[PDB]
Amino acid sequence: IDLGVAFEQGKILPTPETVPFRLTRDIVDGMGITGVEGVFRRCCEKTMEVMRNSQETLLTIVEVLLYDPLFDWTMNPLKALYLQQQSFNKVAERVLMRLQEKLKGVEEGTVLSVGGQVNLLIQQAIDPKNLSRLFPGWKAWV
Amino acid sequence: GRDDLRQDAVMQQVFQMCNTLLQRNTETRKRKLTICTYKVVPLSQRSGVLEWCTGTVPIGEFLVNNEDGAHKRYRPNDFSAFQCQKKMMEVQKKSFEEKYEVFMDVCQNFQPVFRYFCMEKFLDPAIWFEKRLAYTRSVATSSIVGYILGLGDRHVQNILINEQSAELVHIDLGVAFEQGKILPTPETVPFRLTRDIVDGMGITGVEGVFRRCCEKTMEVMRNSQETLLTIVEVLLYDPLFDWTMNPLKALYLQQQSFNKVAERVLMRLQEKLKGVEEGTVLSVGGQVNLLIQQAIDPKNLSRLFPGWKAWV
Amino acid sequence: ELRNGKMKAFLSLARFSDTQYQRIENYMKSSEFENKQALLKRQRELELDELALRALKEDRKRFLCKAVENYINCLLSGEEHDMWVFRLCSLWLENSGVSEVNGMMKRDGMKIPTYKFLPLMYQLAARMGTKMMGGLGFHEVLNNLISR
Ligand SMILES: COc1cc2ncc3c(c2cc1-c1cn(C)nc1C)n(-c1c(F)cncc1OC)c(=O)n3C
Repeated sequence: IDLGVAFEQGKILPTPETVPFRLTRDIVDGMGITGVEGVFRRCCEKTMEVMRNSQETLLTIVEVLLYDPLFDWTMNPLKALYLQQQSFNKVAERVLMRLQEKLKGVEEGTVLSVGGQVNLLIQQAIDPKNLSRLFPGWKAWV
Repeated sequence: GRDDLRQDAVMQQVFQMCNTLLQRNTETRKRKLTICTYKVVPLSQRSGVLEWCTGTVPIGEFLVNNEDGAHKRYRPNDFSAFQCQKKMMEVQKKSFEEKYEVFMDVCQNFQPVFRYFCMEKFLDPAIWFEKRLAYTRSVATSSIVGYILGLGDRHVQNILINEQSAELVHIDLGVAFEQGKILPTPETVPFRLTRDIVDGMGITGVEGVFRRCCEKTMEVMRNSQETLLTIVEVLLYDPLFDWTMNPLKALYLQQQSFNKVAERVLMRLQEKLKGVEEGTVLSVGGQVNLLIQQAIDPKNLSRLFPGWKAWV
Repeated sequence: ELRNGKMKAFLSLARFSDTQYQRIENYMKSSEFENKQALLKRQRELELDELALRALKEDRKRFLCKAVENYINCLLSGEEHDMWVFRLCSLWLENSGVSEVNGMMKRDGMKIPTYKFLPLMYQLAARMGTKMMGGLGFHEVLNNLISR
C-alpha cells in the first residue's frame, strides 16, 4: 500500500533508499530455514524471466502512464520533506531508459542473465552496507 | 607536405595493437587474420615521411582507369566510368527516388570485373586459391576493424592491393570514429563492400569464408572489449589527436563540447563492442549479418557521394 | 482460424512498422543528428539538408500511418493482443496533429469494441479537452470515444 513513490524516485530523496526492495532479516526468516536460497530465488528468477519476455508491453504501458498529465511522479522538495521528517521530458526519457536496461538486464553497463540479475538484486537487498545507510523510519533491522 | 600525418601514425599504432590481439587468439591465429600496417614518421605539423608499400596498386587505378582499366579491357560494351560518374553527379540535386533509379540503372550497365585480378596475376590454381583466400580474409578483418574504429572515406583511391600477396592495405586514415556520418551527404555504410570487392571474393561472395572470418574477428573484438576500450579512451583524449570533424575538413573531403562528443564516441564504441545495435543486444553472427546487409544495400549506396564511387 | 491468422498478420505488420518509426524518431532525437545540423550551421548543403529532412519526415509519417492502421486492424479481429491498445493510444496521443491518425480513429477507431480501451480510461480522460475541434480534430474524436 501507499504506492506514491515509484520509478526510483526514492533514490533522489535525502538519505536515499539503497535497496531494490525490502528483504530485511524478518522477511528472510519468514521463508524458513532455507532462506532466500530455496523457493524464493527460483520464483524470483521465473518472474524476472517472464517480465523480460514481455519488455515491449511493459515499456509501452509505462510510457503511456508517465506521460499522463495528472500522474505526478517526479519528486519535489515538499514530498521529500514530508516522507523523511522543460526538465520533465528529460526525466521521463531517463526513467524510460532505466526501465529499458532493467527489462533487458543490463546493470552497471554489464549484460546479465536472469539468475545473475536476481543474485545481484538479492545481495544488494540483504547487504548490511546498504541497510545501515537507510532512514531510521525504514526500520531495516526490523 | 602540407598534410598532417600524426593521425595516420596513431591509427597505425591502434592497428598494431589489434594485430597483437588477433595473434593472441588461437582461432584467428590459425586463419592468419592480420591488418596490414606501415610505418609513419611525422616530421612537423604540415610535413612528414612514411613508408612506401612496394608491389601494391590502388584498386581504383586497377579497376576504373580510363586507358587500361579493368572495366575497359573487360566488358567493353558497358558504360564507361566517365558516364557513370557524370550521371551520378547529375542526379545529386534530385530526390532520393530519382537517385535510386539512376543508381540501379548505372549498376545494371556497369558490372563488376574485379574477380580477374587473381586469375590473371596467378595462373597456378593452387597459388590462385591461396591468394584469393588471403584477399577474402584481409577484406574481412579490415572491414571488422574499420567498423569497430568507425573508419570512413574508404573510396577507391584510399585502398591498395598488394600484387604479390593479394592483400588489401588501407591508407588515408584521417576520418574515423564515425565522423563520416557527420559530413554533408553522410556515409551510410559501415565499410566498403561494393560489388567489386564482393565479386573478387569468388562465386560464393560473402556467404563463405568472408562471413566466418567476420564472426571470428568480431568474437575476438568482443572478448577484448575492455582493453580496446582503454586503448581508444587513451587515444581520443590526446590533445594533438584532432579527430573531431570541422567545417573546413567537411568542405575539403567533398568538393567544452569536446568532452561530450568524446564520451558519446566512447559509449558508441562500447555499444559496438558488446554488440548492442539499435538498442537490441545481438550475437556475433547477428551483428555480422546486420553489418553485411547495411554494407551491400543498394538503397544505402545510392545516397552516397559520387566521389565515393559506390558503383565501383 | 482465418480471423486468427489475420490478427497475427496485422500484429506482425504493426510491430515492424512501429519498429521502423521508432528508429526514425530515435535518429531524429539522436545527438548525431543535432551534431550534423550544428556542423551545417557553421549554400547547396543547406538545400540538401532541407530535402533530406523533408524526406525523413515523410518516411516517419508513412511508417506511423501504417503502424496505426495495422494496430487498428489487429484490435478489431480478436482478444489475445488487447494490451497493444497501450501502444496504439501512445502513438495516437503523441502524434496529435498528424490529421491522418485522427481520421483513422474517427473512421475505424470507433469500430473497436469499447471495453478494450478500459485499461486506458484514466489517461484518455486526463488528455481529453476542448481546444481542438472539427471532424478530424483530436479533441472531438477523443470526446466521441469517451462518450461511446
Ligand atoms: C603509407 O602511405 C602510402 C603508401 C603508399 N604505398 C604505395 C602506393 C601508394 C601509397 C600511398 C600512401 C599514402 C598515404 N597517405 C595518407 N597519402 C598517401 C599518398 N599509392 C598512392 C595512393 F594509393 C593514393 N594516392 C597516392 C599514392 O601514391 C603517391 C600508390 O599508388 N602506391 C603504389
